[PDB]
Amino acid sequence: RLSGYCGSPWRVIGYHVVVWMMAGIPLLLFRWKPLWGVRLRLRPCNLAHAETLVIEIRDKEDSSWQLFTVQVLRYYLFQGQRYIWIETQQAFYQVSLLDHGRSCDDVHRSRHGLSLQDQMVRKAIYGPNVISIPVKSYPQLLVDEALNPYYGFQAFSIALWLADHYYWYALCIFLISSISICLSLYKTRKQSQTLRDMVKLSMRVCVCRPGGEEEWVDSSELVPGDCLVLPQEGGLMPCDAALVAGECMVKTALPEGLGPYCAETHRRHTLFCGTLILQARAYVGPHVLAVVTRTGFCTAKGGLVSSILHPRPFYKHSMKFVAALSVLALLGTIYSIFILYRNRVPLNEIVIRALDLVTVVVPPALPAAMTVCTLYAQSRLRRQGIFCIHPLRINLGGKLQLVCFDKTGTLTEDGLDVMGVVPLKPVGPLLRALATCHALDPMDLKMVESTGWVLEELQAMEEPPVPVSVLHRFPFSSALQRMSVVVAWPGATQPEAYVKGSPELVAGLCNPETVPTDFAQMLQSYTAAGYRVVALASKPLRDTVEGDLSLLGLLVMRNLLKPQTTPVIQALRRTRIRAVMVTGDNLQTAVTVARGCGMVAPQEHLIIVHATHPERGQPASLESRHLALSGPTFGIIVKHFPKLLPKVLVQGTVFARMAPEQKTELVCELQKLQYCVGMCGDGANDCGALKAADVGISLSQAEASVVSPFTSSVPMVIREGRCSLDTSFSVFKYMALYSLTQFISVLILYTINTNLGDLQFLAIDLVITTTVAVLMSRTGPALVLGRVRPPGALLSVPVLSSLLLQMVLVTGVQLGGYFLTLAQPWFVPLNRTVAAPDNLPNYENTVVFSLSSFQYLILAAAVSKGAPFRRPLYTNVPFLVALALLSSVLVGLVLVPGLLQGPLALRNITDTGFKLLLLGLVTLNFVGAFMLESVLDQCLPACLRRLRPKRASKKRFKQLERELAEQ
Repeated sequence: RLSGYCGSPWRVIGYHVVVWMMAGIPLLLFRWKPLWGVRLRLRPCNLAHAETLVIEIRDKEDSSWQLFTVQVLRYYLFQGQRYIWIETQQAFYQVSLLDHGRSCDDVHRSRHGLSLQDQMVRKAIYGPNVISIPVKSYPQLLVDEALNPYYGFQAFSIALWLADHYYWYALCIFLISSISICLSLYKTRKQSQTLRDMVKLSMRVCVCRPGGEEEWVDSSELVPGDCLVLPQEGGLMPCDAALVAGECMVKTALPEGLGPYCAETHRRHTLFCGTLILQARAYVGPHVLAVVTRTGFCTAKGGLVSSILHPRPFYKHSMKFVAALSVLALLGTIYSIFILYRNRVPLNEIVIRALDLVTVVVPPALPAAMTVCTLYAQSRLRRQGIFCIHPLRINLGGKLQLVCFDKTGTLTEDGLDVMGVVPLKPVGPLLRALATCHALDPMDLKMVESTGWVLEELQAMEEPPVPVSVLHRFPFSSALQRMSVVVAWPGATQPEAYVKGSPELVAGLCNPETVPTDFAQMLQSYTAAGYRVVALASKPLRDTVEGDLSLLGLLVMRNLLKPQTTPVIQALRRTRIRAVMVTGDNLQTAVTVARGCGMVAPQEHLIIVHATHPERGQPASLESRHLALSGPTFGIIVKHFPKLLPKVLVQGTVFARMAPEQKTELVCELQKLQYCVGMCGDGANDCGALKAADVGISLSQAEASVVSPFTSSVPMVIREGRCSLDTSFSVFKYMALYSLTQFISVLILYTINTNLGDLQFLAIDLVITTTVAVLMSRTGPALVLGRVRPPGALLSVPVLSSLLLQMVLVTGVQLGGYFLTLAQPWFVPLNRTVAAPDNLPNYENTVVFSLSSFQYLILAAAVSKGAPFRRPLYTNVPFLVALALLSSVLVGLVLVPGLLQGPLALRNITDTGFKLLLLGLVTLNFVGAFMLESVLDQCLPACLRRLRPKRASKKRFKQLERELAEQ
């Protein structure tokens, strides 16, 4: 929005590096909120005219960044946007230093290429044509990424782990983390490699020089004020240019001249990059003449890359949870120190054990949290899915309330047939027009095949009865969907032209030629039920061809009924999710389907604005009260913003008759209200929609093709869509639960003199890793389409209450077990001077270890979700077998001592509490916990806060509540 620029240069050199090195450690914590850092010695507060370093200060825009200034008059880079500094106005200007306004074209016509101006300044200006395309080596990127807080924590954790006499134990997991970082490096390198797909290859083109000399130079160099040359060999035009002479067929010249440039109706002369050239007409020689407009980086080709690179997108809850853990550790450190001092151990080598315990208090359940969702991508590959190269935003897209659909080139499926004769009442002109209506979409091919015509993939057969031969054709673009073709009719009798397009588009140009009286009501009655119509016109001879045209009739066709999407829509409707579609075929072809599918029970009406004049109103036109949004309607009422634009999109049902150019704007507007709206389309008219959409769906996109952010391989969409989000939420809950449990157990089980089996620490790592906790990452199709929607937030009243009860119960049972030693033989252990590493498991260490392990197993068995949330635990045979084996081996330790007692050297246990008391207490605890979980997870949140769930900042619920006042 708005901000300020300030800075200052260095005063001298010789001790700045020394100061930085000495004060390096505090600077690590200053990475966040650099505002405090600008007040240090780094800013001597010199004059603003000479700074050599641009620092952005937040005034109206948040999310401050860091900028760098370099000297090749001064310039600096900011998010890929080049800025030029001038000493005449004391300000920074964009790439258009003097091209901000629309100057006259007389100067552009009178130019004669380069002049005697110094090339040094012409290079100091914004410079050559290149793109960001950053490349880094493996060691460089490795060292750069080593400073991230996430990676730094792992290094500290492993370093402190090594101090606790664990070399073969922690080294393996450290190597696993390192190879995971290597996989992340590959992840971030593959995207960089893909970025290099849009860059063209270097080629030599002619460059004009003043007076009478011409030279050839590579495209790597170019400066403003030169006549560019585009040879036929060149496929990609190096930079944006506007034709000045000749003609092009991607454009015409301007030999007549014009006054002030408007760039509104004279767009036929400007040519943009990123589009191939088919044919060009050259007046002089085989080359062309043009200008050099906005060029190089920051252009369209580079502009799209910059827009998708720098500003590309709920971590506040995670940060708050991390801070909570940190404060808990800080407040428990004093207690741990007091307990250690209670044992009278003032040795220096042992006090650091308290700090080691503080460091290890936090479990490693933070680097390893996405292992579960990786296997889901494998399952999608196994059966089906739209997995991308690097799927990492499943949780982000877990929330959604609107699902889009496409019909222009997605529905219906392939297949079409003719119905009957035209309603004009076989006809010469009709057959002649139809014969040339081909793109050799497959729809035209099917039509020509059905009508009985054979044509070359220009030449055509059956000449004697109907001589037809194609001569020239125009390309089909996204906006203004139409196809005009010029054929070689002059042979028969005279030149003729034909064009096919939507009736609405052609209705705007046939007014002065001929307007049939029965064109509106008849068309409405005919197309009111499914049928789609296109308008055909002829001209007996891109603006030149659209001068005069005559309509030849209508066209009735039917694609298919596709009796497979309706069940999908009905199932989606049962989840309180509204379904919408976007297309540009016809409003009457989209309203008809809306009345025979599960999104609205009653008949929905539509509203049409009067015209583009400033006297627009809001009339009431007929076909629970949801309105239908038409193209021109919003295209015209895009004006005054405080007219409650956000408050009408929700009430709308269909957004159609909308040119694909505004797909990105529509997606941004929908997403601006914290509403994640997906996309479901194909073709070249949904590139921007998918690029600017967090989640996208495609059907016609196959493998080995990178066009959409999500690449596919209509009915198998919702089944794999909602299930994926539900499973992601379930696994995230499965982690956070039992992660809090691991934290509290590690913090609590340290009973002053219990080492928890230092040599047996692997007994838990090989109970959690690969067997049997991280397992059960299976697909979770409940086979039901109910209204189940678990929360996607780590904090929530039901989960929090369940966790509080869980810690209360575990603390109580642990205290009871600890106090149970009173009614048992004392058996006082050895005296002090060991305090831990003596490894003296006699009657408490192994007992507590086994009890804790069994408690983890019981919680995992009971905490599992039910049938409606996930599949039953008895359906996955491997997981059930693993759980049974683990339970059997655990029970065998306390069942009877055999040969296993040799290596581990388990001590004897009194028969009084060997088979009765422990079994009774553990089974009672298990049944109590199961009953508590069943009671709590049944209907707690509903009966608690169904009506007023403390509405504070819930935006979606805010709109939901506001909708009531609009009824």
